[PDB]
Amino acid sequence: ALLSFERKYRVPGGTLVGGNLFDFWVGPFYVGFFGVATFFFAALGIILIAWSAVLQGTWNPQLISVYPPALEYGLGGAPLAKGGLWQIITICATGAFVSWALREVEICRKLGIGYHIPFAFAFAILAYLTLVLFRPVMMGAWGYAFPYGIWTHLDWVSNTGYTYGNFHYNPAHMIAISFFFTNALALALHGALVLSAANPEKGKEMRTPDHEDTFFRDLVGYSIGTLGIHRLGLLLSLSAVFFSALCMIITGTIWFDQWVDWWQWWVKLPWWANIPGGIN
Amino acid sequence: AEYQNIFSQVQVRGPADLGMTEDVNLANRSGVGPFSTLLGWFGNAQLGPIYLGSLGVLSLFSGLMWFFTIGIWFWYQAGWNPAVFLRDLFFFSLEPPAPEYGLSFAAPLKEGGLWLIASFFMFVAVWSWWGRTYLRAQALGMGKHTAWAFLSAIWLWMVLGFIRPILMGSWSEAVPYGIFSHLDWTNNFSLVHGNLFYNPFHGLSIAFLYGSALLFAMHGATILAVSRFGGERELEQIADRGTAAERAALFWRWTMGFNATMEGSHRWAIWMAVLVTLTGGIGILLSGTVVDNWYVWGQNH
Amino acid sequence: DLASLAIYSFWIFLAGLIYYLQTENMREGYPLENEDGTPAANQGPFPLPKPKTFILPHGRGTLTVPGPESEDRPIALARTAVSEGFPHAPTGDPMKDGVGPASWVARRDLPELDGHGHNKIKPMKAAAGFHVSAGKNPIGLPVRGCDLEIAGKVVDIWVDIPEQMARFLEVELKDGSTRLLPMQMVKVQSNRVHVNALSSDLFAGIPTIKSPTEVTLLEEDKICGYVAGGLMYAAPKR
Ligand code: BCL
Ligand code: BCL
Ligand code: BCL
Ligand SMILES: CC[C@H]1c2cc3[nH]c4c(c3C)C(=O)[C@H](C(=O)OC)c4c3nc(cc4[nH]c(cc(n2)[C@@H]1C)c(C(C)=O)c4C)[C@@H](C)[C@@H]3CCC(=O)OC/C=C(\C)CCC[C@@H](C)CCC[C@@H](C)CCCC(C)C
Ligand SMILES: [Fe+3]
Repeated sequence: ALLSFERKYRVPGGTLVGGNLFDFWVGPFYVGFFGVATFFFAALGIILIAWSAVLQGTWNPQLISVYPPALEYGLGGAPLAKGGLWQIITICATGAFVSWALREVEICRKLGIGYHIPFAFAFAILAYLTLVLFRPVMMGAWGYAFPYGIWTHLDWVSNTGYTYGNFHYNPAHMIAISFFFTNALALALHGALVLSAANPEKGKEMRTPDHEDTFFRDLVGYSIGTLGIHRLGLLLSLSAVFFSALCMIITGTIWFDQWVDWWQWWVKLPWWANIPGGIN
Repeated sequence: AEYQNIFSQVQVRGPADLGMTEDVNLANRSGVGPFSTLLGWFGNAQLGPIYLGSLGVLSLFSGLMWFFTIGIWFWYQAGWNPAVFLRDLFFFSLEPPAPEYGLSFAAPLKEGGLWLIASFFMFVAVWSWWGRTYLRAQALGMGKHTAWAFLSAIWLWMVLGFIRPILMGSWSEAVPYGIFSHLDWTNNFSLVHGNLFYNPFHGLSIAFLYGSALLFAMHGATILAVSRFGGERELEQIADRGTAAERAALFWRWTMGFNATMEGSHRWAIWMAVLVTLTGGIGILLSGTVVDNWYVWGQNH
Repeated sequence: DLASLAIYSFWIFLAGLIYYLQTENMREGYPLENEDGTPAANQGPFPLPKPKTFILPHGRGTLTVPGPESEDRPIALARTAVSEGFPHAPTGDPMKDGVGPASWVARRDLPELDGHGHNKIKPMKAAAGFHVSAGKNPIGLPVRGCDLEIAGKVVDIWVDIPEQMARFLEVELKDGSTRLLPMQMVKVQSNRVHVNALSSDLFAGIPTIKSPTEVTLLEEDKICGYVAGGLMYAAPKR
């Protein structure tokens, strides 16, 4: 039921809504008001999916899929079986994500820590909302949103990208990929540093942050520092998801032609446009 | 405005830190570089010293010999004209030898031999640097984690440029050196193999790539949230658990019903990231050597 | 077929990895306990790992985990409900008693040492060559708590020597005694330092340190503990 040092923290207080009404745990799990919110929204959502299942016709998870209203419905409702179930599941998902965060805030207040986790989570929620609400709204239809199925959402990724040619040429999608890759770089590095300090050569004693700084300076002439690295992971992470939302918010809205062609602005600059030679 | 530990409010500076001496040969460490106040708001202000032994110079040199090779070629392709160079920078490309030459080193300089030269320079740059990775750690008596993890990155790179081209019988199968062209290469590789979305190793690899952003967001945020109890002093929190590590475990355990240890979290971390390139490289390595078409392969697993 | 051999092997290797990882992460806080300290019945499907031993570097000893677990300290709370899973009410003043978000751990009563075996953290005044290099120097600023009353004045900064970073402000009280505030819980502005966690009357309550030129891990916990706790517990006076 409890970790060996847990009791002293399990105190009353922290809640954002309802005072002591939902102030309790179930096994390891805290339970906000927002614990109840997330259960309700999630369970409803799941039921609606087990359901949308039987109306499309399966009980197999690689097949089950739930599509948004088709393009013709615009921004309006749609019969349950013809995409409104999706509309409602979306409301339910948003329901559960935002609650999960707010629940996180409550756990933070109880533990007396900072809000950095739920804040970070919020960037993920905003990426999702970009795909299922902000992009589709600015575009006229729930039909541009992606559908809920393990393999079908990949179909969507692929149709949406190839509609603009090779999606690589989306410049914001380029910044975003840099961030993902750099993040995974920093994550491998961070993990291996700390671990190579705590599990040194063998029979040898634990190294120190000075060793960690020293190792990095030896290797590359610089070392960000144990505070820095954690400031950096966070930034690299969130930046990646930020530019992800940017690269799709702008696609189908301010830019809708072949992304490759956008680069023509650079090459067509007066001082070098007409000069001959090179690739162009 | 409750404060967040994202930027330092006050920087503090002391005598330059020349670092720990362990079995390191101090003869090869430079002297300290300058102190960047800019850097200093976010992390450490100190630049250097850097250690540059013989293997370091080798790496830094062939490395520098990998980047002028591509660059003279890019400059040729520009017809020596500097405004063209800038204009067409992302367009230039150093392509490998055509399929006719298989694995032969014969192909003319201007039409594939330069590719091989740059590739050669790159090969010795990367492996010598890998050595550097292990050796700086040995001299410090530290574990070999960094080198093992770096090996995982090397795997993908090895497989794309070297192992896969060999197994497929030609250098034409390898990746060009250009910004746009390596992107084209990538899209085309997918098209020709029946769409990498059907490659289960591609999926795994995405899973860990996204997973890395998830974990590092979690981790970074967690450490910053308990930085009011010294949480970033992770090594000592490993040796003698404080309230920082307790309050962090317990946010996760109240949130999602299970948690990490200060040390453990770093194991999740090293593995999450490493598995991106581990799975990725396998997936590429099997493409065209064993599976011509992931769709097709998928229809039978 | 070789590629379905590869993917099958991988799922197996990945299951073994999650196993290794999850058990690695049980070297603290396990075995699980009931709210009263006794070993719980459902320990979960993962067994504890075989012990490992870190060698500590400055004659400072060993750590071996998993190992016998204990708070090594009284926990002034009592149950508020008749079954598992509810809050435990503070039986006293929770700030004073070190519970809730005012909790501290019974870490070692010595200081963290750098790689050279010196104290990791010193007040700047005894840190050779150390000075503020950028941003508003807090030293001499009045310190203001959340009641908007002045609780004292900054008299130095304690610095992490090897990482060259501010870790605490040393603050003086009407008294003439000082306390450490954690650097991360203060806002340095141009005419004051603002502390939202604590109200002017709670400063004297901040746990004090035994020597004026060093802090032990145990003392850092009590201090950090205490000021974070004020965000919940000073909220009436805020
Ligand atoms: C053929 C396809 C096209 C292409 C078309 C697209 C399209 C189309 C899109 C991307 C997007 C992305 N592409 Mg691209 N892309 C291509 C090639 C690449 C390559 C490559 C190596 O070549 C890379 C590295 C990338 C990388 C990327 C990223 C920048 C981004 C995906 C991450 C993201 O947004 O997450 C943010 C994270 C989320 C959205 C997840 C949100 C999680 C929510 C909040 C909570 C979920 C809770 C869950 C339900 C609970 C389950 C229960 C528990 C598990 C128990 N693309 C090719 C050229 N790419 C996407 C993007 O930018 O999105 C904004 C996008 O739409
Ligand atoms: C981000 C840009 C694109 C996108 C592009 C891709 C691509 C490209 C790929 C995936 C893949 C995945 N995507 Mg997707 N995906 C998108 C948005 C989502 C959303 C969402 C709520 O926004 C979810 C929940 C998922 C979920 C998934 C998983 C089924 C799979 C592995 C993800 C992962 O490990 O991430 C990191 C997260 C973790 C490691 C945490 C664990 C999360 C678990 C595994 C998610 C379980 C979801 C469950 C199956 C569905 C929820 C049902 C519940 C009962 C309600 N994607 C958008 C539309 N996604 C990969 C795949 O292999 O698909 C077959 C793949 O190649
Ligand atoms: C249309 C394009 C295709 C596609 C084709 C490919 C191809 C082809 C490949 C990938 C690969 C990947 N793709 Mg895919 N990809 C697509 C769609 C996606 C989508 C999506 C639809 O949203 C996503 C999220 C991804 C994501 C990914 C990554 C998980 C994976 C690369 C891992 C990595 O870290 O690489 C980056 C890491 C490296 C390149 C290793 C770098 C190591 C070397 C040693 C560094 C040398 C540095 C050198 C010295 C120069 C540096 C200079 C310095 C400043 C000093 N792809 C579509 C279907 N994708 C790779 C993979 O593994 O596939 C299975 C790959 O080969
Ligand atoms: C912003 C940086 C990155 C990030 C950060 C991040 N994620 C987070 C957090 C943070 C900081 C948490 O605190 C939180 C957490 O608790 O993690 C363990 C979380 C989380 N991120 C998660 C997943 C996730 N994050 C992703 C990505 C990212 N997360 C970014 C890369 C992805 C990707 C890349 O695909 C996924 C899949 C969860 C593990 C967790 C949130 C758990 C949660 O909100 O629980 C509430 C809801 C449910 C338990 C039930 C399901 C909801 C129902 C309404 C039905 C299903 C909806 C439908 C959309 C299904 C879609 C089907 C798919 C096939 C497409
Ligand atoms: Fe860490």
